[PDB]
Amino acid sequence: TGFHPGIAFTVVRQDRFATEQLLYAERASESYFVGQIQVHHHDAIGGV
Amino acid sequence: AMPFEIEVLLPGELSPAETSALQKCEGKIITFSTLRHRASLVDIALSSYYINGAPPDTLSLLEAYRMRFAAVITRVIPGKLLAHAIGVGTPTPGLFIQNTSPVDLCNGDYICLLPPVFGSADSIRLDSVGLEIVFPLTIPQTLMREIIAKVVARAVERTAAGAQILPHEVLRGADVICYNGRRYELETNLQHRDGSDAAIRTLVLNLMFSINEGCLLLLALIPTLLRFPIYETISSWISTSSRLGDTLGTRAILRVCVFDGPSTVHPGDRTAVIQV
Amino acid sequence: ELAYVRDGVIQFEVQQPMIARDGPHPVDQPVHNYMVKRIHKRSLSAAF
Amino acid sequence: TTQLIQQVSLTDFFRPDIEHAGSIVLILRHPSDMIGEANTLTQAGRDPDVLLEGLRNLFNACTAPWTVGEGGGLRAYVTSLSFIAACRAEEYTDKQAADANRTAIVSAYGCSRMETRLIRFSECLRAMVQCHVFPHRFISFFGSLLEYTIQDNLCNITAVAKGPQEAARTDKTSTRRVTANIPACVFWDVDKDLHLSADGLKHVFLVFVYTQRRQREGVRLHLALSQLNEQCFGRGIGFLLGRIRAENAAWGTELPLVQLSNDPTSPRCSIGEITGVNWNLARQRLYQWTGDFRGLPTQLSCMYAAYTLIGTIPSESVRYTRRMERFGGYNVPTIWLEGVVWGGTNTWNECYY
Repeated sequence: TGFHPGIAFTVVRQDRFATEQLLYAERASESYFVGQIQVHHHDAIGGV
Repeated sequence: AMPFEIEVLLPGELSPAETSALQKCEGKIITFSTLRHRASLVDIALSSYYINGAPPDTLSLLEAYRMRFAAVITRVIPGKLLAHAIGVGTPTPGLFIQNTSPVDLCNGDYICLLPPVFGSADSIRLDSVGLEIVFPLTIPQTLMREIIAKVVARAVERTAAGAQILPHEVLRGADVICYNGRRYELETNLQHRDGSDAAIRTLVLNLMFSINEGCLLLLALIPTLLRFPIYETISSWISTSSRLGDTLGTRAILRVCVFDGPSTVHPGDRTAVIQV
Repeated sequence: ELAYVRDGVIQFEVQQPMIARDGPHPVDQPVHNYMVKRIHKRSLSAAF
Repeated sequence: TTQLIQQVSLTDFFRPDIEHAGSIVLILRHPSDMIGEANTLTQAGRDPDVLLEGLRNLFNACTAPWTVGEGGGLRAYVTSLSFIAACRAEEYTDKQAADANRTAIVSAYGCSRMETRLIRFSECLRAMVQCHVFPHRFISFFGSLLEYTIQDNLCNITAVAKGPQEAARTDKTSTRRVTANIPACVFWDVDKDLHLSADGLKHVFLVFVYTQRRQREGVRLHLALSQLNEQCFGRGIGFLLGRIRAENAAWGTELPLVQLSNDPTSPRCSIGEITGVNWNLARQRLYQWTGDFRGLPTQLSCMYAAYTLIGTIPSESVRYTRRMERFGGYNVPTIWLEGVVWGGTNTWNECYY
């Protein structure tokens, strides 16, 4: 009805934006080991 | 060892609509009376189940899905049908099956055939040769008893016409089948009071005449529990009940194994299976 | 013989690469697209 | 060869990074299906809402309480034998192994509402029996744990579903193979109790044991290892469970026709004599027979066990080993079967007589 009950509120909402990131990496800033490929098969709808 | 492949050579003169219909009716299950490497289109057809010159009822179909050999329809080409056996020992490697049932198959369920007891069946009509083909349902083994016990009971209250039991009750209603977190209402938002009961009434009769004689032979033998040969009756009760029960108590034939895919097979959805 | 053809059709067939990953996704498989198009029919006229 | 099965699930009642490989994994039917079966199968004068409350209280502190409904797609699909054993760790005769396993899984798990998770699951299992929604309809054998991968709260499991257990090859830490194993409390070899104990092939059963008195329900499940086949194992169970049978048969549920026909002087009405006017004056001419079969022992009130067959051990002599080995932070006695070949068909047999 438009009656102020002596109380006030502080609203809070959290939004979301899509950005474009810009990354920089130093030379040899990561070591990396690679293993060996291995194959496995298991039947499915129509074939192997 | 090799699979058991069956070659159903389709005739010509099939309408281009019926060929596209058959192009989608693969993964479904068919049965043969005898298992041979080259079948014909009249061994799959509904006319094979005619018992006394008349189409079969639910009881005859339950008795038939036991004595016949099942087979899954694999790839279909414009010329023929190719189907692999199920029960016999075979290495069938691809063996996918589509779900023709108003429930969802979870990964790991066991599957057993059931004739179309409720409502209607999905049948492909080939009016160019004059024969149709009905496909069994693929329901999980857990509901295989609740479904039949709920479609046979419901058909007894409708027999209780004549003030034998109150037909005015709405206290108990909505006989549903809850599975995988979904409620399948059984009345199917319409009234199939006729057509469905007339195709099940023989099973209902054989169960009435067998439960009614169980709670009376016992009372005749032991009167304190609460010219009419008695031993012949003891014999003819067990002989009938034990011969009617195995028809109902069926076992599973496939199992839903699923890699790389979703865990639930919706109604009208494909999935891979293995042989029990 | 343009006035003897019912409809002429050209075809396409494109492929798309994939990226290997790990985690919650299912493993990927290569996709193959097949397409068809159809030629229109027009006309020109002039008179003296 | 073997047959592998794979299933994604949550990690609430199962943590694959802790359970041993080769462990027996169970699957769970959707919870919203128990409500329907409880609304109809419940006996008279017994509230079918105790199950509903004990169910909505279990899942209220298990994971995100939202998306426990119908069509989410992610759900707490699987459990282990150890979890379902430790939630009822006061009903096994070996209290030492039962309590060891229980205190192992209470601490090694998240410990964030984990004690409550074990208590409320037990309350739900208890409440499932007074509503006659028996657990063996909603829990079933999935496979033996072989290979897993996990994320935050999300797991992906591979198990051996059918075929010899030692033929599956994995990337287990020490060796590329794995054998089946179970907690020592759920183990139950029926042949040593029945004095058969012979050398030969065996079966591996999954037997539930219900015990229902009013407000005193108790549910435990064992792993049986017997010589008796699927048909003749209920006898061996009934002879070992002779007390629960009689207790449930009584505390659970809480006509001279052959003589009247031997004389044509008794009142009767032939079938051709049943017409319109004969209706009202028929149900009184004959012999009266009042009474009812209400309030009597039924199959769901006298049931005390339910078991499946899940695999066999086809050796000349079953060699099983009982060793104490840890779930990481705690020691717990396990049992190491050798050479089990998983089977199935998931056919439960109820025992009421």
